Amino acid sequence: PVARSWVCRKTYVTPRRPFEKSRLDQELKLIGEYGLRNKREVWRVKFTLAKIRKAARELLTLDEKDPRRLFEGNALLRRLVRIGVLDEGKMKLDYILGLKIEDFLERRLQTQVFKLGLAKSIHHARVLIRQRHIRVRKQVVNIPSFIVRLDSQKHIDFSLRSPYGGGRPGRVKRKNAKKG
Amino acid sequence: GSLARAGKVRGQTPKVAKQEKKKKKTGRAKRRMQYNRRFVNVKKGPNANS
Amino acid sequence: ARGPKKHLKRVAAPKHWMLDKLTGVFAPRPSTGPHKLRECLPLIIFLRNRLKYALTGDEVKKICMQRFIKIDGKVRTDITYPAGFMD
Amino acid sequence: KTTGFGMIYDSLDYAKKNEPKHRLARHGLYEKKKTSRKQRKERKNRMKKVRGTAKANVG
Amino acid sequence: GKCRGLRTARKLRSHRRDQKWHDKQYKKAHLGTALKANPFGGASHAKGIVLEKVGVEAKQPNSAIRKCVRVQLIKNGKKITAFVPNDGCLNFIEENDEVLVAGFGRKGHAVGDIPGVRFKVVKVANVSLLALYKGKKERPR
RNA sequence: ACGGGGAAUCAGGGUUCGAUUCCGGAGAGGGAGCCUGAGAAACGGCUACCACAUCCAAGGAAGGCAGCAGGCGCGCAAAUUACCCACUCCCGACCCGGGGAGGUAGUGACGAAAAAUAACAAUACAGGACUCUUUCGAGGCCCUGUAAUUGGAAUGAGUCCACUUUAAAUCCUUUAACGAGGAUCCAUUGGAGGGCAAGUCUGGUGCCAGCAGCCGCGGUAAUUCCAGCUCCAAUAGCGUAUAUUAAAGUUGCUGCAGUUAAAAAGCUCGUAGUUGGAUCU
Ligand SMILES: [Mg+2]
Repeated sequence: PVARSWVCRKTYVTPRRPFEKSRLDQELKLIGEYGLRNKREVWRVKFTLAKIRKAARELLTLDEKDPRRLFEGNALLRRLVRIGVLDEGKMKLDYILGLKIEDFLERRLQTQVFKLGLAKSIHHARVLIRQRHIRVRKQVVNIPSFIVRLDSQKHIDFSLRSPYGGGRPGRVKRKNAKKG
Repeated sequence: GSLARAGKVRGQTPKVAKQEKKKKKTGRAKRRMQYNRRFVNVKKGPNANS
Repeated sequence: ARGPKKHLKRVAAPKHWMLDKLTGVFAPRPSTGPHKLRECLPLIIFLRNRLKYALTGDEVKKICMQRFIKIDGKVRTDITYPAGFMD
Repeated sequence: KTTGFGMIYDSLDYAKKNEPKHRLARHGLYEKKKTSRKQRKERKNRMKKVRGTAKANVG
Repeated sequence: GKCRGLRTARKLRSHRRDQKWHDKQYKKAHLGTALKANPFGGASHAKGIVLEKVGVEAKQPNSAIRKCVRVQLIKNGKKITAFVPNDGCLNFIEENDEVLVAGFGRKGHAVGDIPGVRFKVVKVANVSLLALYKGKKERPR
């Protein structure tokens, strides 16, 4: 007997066919376009979308005025609107099945800091975030997979203690300044 | 049979050393190279000879 | 078992006590008293967990042994005393 | 930003009464005994073999 | 055809019970004779002592000599033949050595040219054959 | 074969697992019998017998780790003879004492989550698209790479003041100082005939050695062995053996078959079982 918790999950599922040529080209295109590290980072978002589509398909088989359909349908739709994947004027349970992986991949902090002009590429954004140069609402974040909530889009800035903001220069400029 | 020819060709093969070469990229930069190679800048194969 | 039990595990405690999983292995077993074990609120879970007058179970004892708490007009110094409905 | 907890007592006497004895030693107001669980336990088991006042004269 | 009544559950269940025993996988798993005849006794690996070096000639149309070893199992005293996998890996084994032995890929069936051999060597004297073959470790002295 | 709560797999139905921290049961080497007590047929209580085993001056005396560490043995198969009652609780005559319950560190690629191994600019091309010049060409508009071409900018991983944490510590978090150019602060594991993504490249061997889950390769020009180079799959992980689920509509209730591929009893009677025609406001 211990005061410990053993609850955990796996966040991805592997594909059934390991060497499907059409799927290998489709997934590398996403990796290259959004600057991902490995195929496991595509199967994670794809798993999350697969679980969202499965809840919607189960709610869509209930009565249109089923009390559980109107409670957990509104919650799912509101959750999808909040992060910016679904539109404000499309809060219908049939528009969830029209969602794509690219919608979910566009809300990553890595994509957003690049699309806001902080970084010169999608690979510069990765290192900028991992090197503690970016903050969201006074909090320093160094997780590139941080999903940006809609009313956080305006509060992504350079960190207050970084050479790219008002901070001191890094070790290299300091060392070369004393070189002469 | 007669257990006297074990290791024959492995011991017969001449020994050739590996050429030293520039190290390989790893992680997010290795998979960027493949994307650039296959999609942005391009009936045969990657290892087609002649 | 060869006799009565004296312990209570935290997951086996009444759910309306609202006890978290990772504070400990054990929960206060209510003393025998006017109210049942599964239909009572012990004094420790009321002084510490609800009112937050105490931070640990040792502080509940220090409040109780000063004779500050009266349950229906009588001072109880037992920290697992089974208070209950309408008390 | 750092978050912590704080307590302010009416008097040093009330602080000494109610404070944990490990949080008083940090202020220099309590000295622990410099022994070990093993030391005390082994000493305890040796006195079981001795009966009477001769328990005191046991090391 | 098959009975289709509402009070047929006993008939259906008893017929399925009886007819499952004609499935050879089911019978092999659930009868118990294939567990007593298994030298490993249900284990994936086993340790043993080398008695002799043997050479097994391959089945036609192949013509070669697969290099195996005769091994006596420590836990029950049974005797098996184990194939030494790679090129020249028989030169690492010596008689009276203790070896780790595993199945050979087909759950008690022979594999390939090699006739009647169900096992393969994994380790010799607590050193894996892969490390010896690739020159990572040497035999203890 | 301890039983449930439950776990894996899964279109729907289903199949398999559950010694294991929660609930109930049972036991303390094997049987049996008791004393005390509210409660025990108690074993960190006693009395015998059976099996082991300890000290001895040989008269005698003392035993029970399926408690926490630890050792032997058995094996394919599993961690420290560590610190503490500070937390959660329990016991007592008790606000004070005790607790290998419990907590904290150590070992720990069982398994699960996040996430480094580089980024940018200027050059000149194999160059590429894109605009104009029919064409030569201009390209400062946008792109990829041998870049053994230049260039400073940024950062941990480490070393290490201090604070913080804590019963006392360690770790994480926070912070001074030092800390990155290219054989380095160097990513691995399996493969390249098909299934199944990726070389009839070059050298060696010559039905030998060996590969190969299956088909198959190897007999002097081997797409398959042994190596070099190159290539591709996942990636701080990836091979192998074994049990098991799906695939298996190859156990078929949903949902299979029985003329010739496996298969309808030689034929009829007959009890249990299964099934049973209209018809009532
Ligand atoms: Mg192919």
